[PDB]
Amino acid sequence: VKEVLEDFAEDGEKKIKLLTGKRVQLAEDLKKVREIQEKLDAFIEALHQEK
Amino acid sequence: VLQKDDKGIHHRKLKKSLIDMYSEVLDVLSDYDASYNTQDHLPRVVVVGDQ
Repeated sequence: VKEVLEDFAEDGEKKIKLLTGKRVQLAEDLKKVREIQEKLDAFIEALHQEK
Repeated sequence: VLQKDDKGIHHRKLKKSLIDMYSEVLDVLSDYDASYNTQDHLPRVVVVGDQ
């Protein structure tokens, strides 16, 4: 079983064989949207006077 | 009309020295409430001495 679960470790598809993957995609999207807005905030502060 | 004398470019930023701007900060606190109860909130320098 440890060997089989290592083979599970190796293959990511074998983790999303059943297409219920909302967990991982949603987590990634949340983190990336936070980065998007964090950079846009400083950019817009630069728009207010840095022009 | 006075600032137009300076001809300060829109894209440069840092239009005024920070302390000149803090003077307006202290002035607005004084205008909102001239009592010491509101003066206490921000730094000041008092010049006091014998006549």
